[PDB]
Amino acid sequence: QVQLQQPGAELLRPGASVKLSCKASGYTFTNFWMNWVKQRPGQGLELIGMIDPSDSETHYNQMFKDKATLTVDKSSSTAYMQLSSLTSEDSAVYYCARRDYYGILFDYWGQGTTVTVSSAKTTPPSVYPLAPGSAAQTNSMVTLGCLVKGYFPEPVTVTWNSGSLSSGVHTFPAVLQSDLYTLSSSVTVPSSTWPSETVTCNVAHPASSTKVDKKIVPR
Amino acid sequence: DVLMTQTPLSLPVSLGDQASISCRSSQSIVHNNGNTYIEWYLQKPGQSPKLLIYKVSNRFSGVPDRFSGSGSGTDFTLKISRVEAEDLGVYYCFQGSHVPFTFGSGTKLEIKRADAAPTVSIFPPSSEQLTSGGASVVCFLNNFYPKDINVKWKIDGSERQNGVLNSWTDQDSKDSTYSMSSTLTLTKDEYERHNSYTCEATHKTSTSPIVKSFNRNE
Amino acid sequence: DCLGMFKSCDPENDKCCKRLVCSRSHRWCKWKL
Repeated sequence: QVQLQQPGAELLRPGASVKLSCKASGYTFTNFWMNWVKQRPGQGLELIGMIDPSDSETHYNQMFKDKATLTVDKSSSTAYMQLSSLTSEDSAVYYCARRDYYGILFDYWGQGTTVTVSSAKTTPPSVYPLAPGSAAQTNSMVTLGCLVKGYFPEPVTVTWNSGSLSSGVHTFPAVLQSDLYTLSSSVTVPSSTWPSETVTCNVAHPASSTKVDKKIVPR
Repeated sequence: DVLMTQTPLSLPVSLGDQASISCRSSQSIVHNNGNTYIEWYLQKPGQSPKLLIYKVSNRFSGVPDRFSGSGSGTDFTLKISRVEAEDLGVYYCFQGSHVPFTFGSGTKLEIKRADAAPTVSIFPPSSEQLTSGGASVVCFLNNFYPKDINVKWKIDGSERQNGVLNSWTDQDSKDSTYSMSSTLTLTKDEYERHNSYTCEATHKTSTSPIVKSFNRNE
Repeated sequence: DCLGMFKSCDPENDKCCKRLVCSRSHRWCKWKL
């Protein structure tokens, strides 16, 4: 299967440099063009440049000509994109993408590396189970929640019942305040199913190598 | 480099209706070899882009008749007929004729649907948070339409302006609704100075707000 | 007649002469590596 493997996320300090990796597998690496794309939050895709891994022929988009450097390592089938003198303007998702054999479309993408440029300290989350208030109104459905507070950097992943509960879930985008993120997640299940069947919030914060499970316990 | 402009920047469309997106280039996209390398990509939140159309009008494998690409020279159009809920996302044109290749600015397709009132749920601070000295009160305002909404906190009948953080979900790919979470954070000491906590949701669906409230120590 | 060096070509229907290949970046005939 054609696959391009990128790390999920990296936290870098302002003024540092970063060399992003895109590890190719399942095809002849030197026979397809590799492309790098930047995307700032809520903004468009910007092509950074492309490189032919066979001979390292490169073409840069004008905005990135002095800023980005594309290289390949043939021995590991890896494409690299180096950025220097990082600022908050460089915080973005960076994708690698393969051009098809004939040069007429992009056929396969990496999952993107989210770069955060910040001086803030890595901090684990506090996870709080949210059970309904005593004498909350009884309906056909009940809403439960999870509050994930005081962590840095993004991301956290939240699941319910290890992924088994997904259709009635709203996990809200994290909001940054005083260099800590907070997010919440709600799940809505039939009232007849709770608390008789357990509901558990599963939170993972890879940057602090933390996982927490909290069963929602009635008040 | 070649500029690729899209119009409109965002596009609300009802289910079953047609969406039309325009892509204009600063220079003809006809290549010296006579081919025109225009592509259309769709990106959903948190995902990499996926190809819809290449060489102006060629549909990629599995892409139905209803996604149609057309145009020539400097002016191209993507038409999506019979729009479905799952079609929401950002559509990008792209030119692969002239090095360096360039993406269009993007057009966000949004779904229009019937108005819906929020389902509102309020949560007192967890005992675990209070043990650590903090007190967050959480309000969820779920599955409403349209996106515009006002949330107001009241403490013992008085509006509370400070210490609130709000967050909004992207439009739902299945039911085309929006949700919002509002979190009021106090110190435990401040939390214990008051009794009644209220979340009030004001939304075009009703002239009266939806009010959820609890009393501390019930 | 086959296409010589730096002549416009189509990578999908590559008519470049022997030992040449249609560039994907430029779509002209270049030396096959």
